[PDB]
Amino acid sequence: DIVLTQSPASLAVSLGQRATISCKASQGVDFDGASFMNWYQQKPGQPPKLLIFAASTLESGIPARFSGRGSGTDFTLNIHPVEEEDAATYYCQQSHEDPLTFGAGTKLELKRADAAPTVSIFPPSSEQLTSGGASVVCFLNNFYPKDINVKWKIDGSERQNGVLNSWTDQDSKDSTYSMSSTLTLTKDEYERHNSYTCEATHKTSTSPIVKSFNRA
Amino acid sequence: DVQLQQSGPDLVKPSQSLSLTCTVTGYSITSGYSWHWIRQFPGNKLEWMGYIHYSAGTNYNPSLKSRISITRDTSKNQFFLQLNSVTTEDTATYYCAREEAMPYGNQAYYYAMDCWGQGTTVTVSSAKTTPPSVYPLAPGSAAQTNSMVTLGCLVKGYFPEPVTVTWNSGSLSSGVHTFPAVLQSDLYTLSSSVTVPSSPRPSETVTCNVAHPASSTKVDKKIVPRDC
Amino acid sequence: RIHIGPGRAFY
Repeated sequence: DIVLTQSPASLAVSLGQRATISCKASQGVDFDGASFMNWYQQKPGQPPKLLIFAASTLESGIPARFSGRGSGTDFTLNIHPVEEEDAATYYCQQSHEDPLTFGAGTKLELKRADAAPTVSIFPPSSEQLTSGGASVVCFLNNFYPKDINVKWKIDGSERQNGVLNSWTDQDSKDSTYSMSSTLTLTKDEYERHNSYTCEATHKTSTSPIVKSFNRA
Repeated sequence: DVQLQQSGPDLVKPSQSLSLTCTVTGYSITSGYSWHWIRQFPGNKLEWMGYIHYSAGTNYNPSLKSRISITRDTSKNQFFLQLNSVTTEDTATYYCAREEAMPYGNQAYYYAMDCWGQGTTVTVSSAKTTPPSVYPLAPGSAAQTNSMVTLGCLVKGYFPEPVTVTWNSGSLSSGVHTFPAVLQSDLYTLSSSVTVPSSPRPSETVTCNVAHPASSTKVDKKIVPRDC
Repeated sequence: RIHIGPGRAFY
C-alpha cells in the first residue's frame, strides 16, 4: 500500500500568515504526465471537499490562496494568506493505485494568546453515592495551547485506573480548548479516602494548577 | 448538480451485517466512472473501502475483501455497501463518493472523487437502549472568591447517543461547555459545565435539562448547594 | 486523453 505521511499533525497559525502542510508518499505517485496526489479539506460535521487534484490543480470555486506543488514522493499544500474559514483538517490522498489511501490529516488551528485553564473539581453528588457509585469530576476550561497534562491524586498518590478524559475542539469564538476528566470509583473505594486532587500542568505556569477537596 | 445521500441503520449488533444505500440524484450512476464507499473513524482516519466501476466490476480494499460487497441498482439510481461480520471496530461514519473526470492540463482529464455524500454514522454495539442517570454537580462545598462559579451536570450510562443538554431550558447559553460522550463499558457518559456569576447562584436556580430521545427520557436536575 | 493511475484496478 502507498503510505502517506503528513507533517505536521497539527499547525497553529495566525490570520494572514502562510501555512505549509507536507505529504510524503512511501513510493512515487508520478506516471505518464501526472502526479496522482489530491488534497481534501474537512470541516467538523462536514464531508471532505476536494481542493486540489493532480498535485497542483485547484478545483472550481476554491480560492487562489490555496496552492499545491510537488512531484514524486514529496508534496505540499500552501495557504497564504490564512483566513478564519481555513481552520479545518486537510488530507492528501493518492490515486496512483488501488487501494486508494489518505494521509492521517493535518489539523489547521488558529493561534491566540496563551490562556491558563480555569479548574473546578466536584465531589460525587449524594444521588449517585446513595446508589453505590462515585464519580469525581474535574473541568479544565478555556485554555490555550491545547497541550495539558492532568493527574488525579488520591491521598497524595497518583491514580490512573478509572480515569476518562474528554476534550472539546477549539472554540470557534474564542479559540480556546476545554477538557473534562472524570475519576469513577465505587462508593466503598471512595469512602476509603479523604483527599481528592485534580492536578494540571500547562505551559502557562511553572507550578501545577491544583484543585482539591476533602471528603471531610 | 449531483447530490449523494447515504441511508441505512444507525445501529447494528456485532457479527450481523451492515447494509447501506447511497442514493444519487441529478446524475445517473451509469455515467460516472466509479462509485466509492469510504469510512471515517473517530480520530478522523479515513479508510477507502472499495468501488463499483462503470463496467459494473468492483475492487475492494484488501483489508475488507473477505466481508464486503458493493452492488448497484441502475433503475433506482443507487449503489450499496454490504459489510458482514461487523465488530465494534466498524463503528464509523460512512460516506459514498463519485469519481469523475476533471479537466486537466491541456485538454486532458484526470479522475478524482469530487462529490461526497453527507455521511451516515453507524454504531456497532450489543448494548440495549438505556436511559441516562443525571447527577447534579454543585461546587465542592461553598461559593468562592470573585465573580464566576462553575456548576456541572453528569449524564452517565446511556445508550445510544445522543443526549441533548441545556441549562435553564436554553436561557443559559453563555459559558456552557458540553463535552463529547465517551464509552464507559458499553454505555456513554458525558458531562456539561456552566459558569455563572456568584450573584446568580445559589440565589437563583440553575437547572440542567437532559433529553434522551431514544428512551423518551427528559430529566431536569436543579443544582442545589451541597448540604454538608 | 485521460489520466488514470497505473495501479488502478481498471487501468
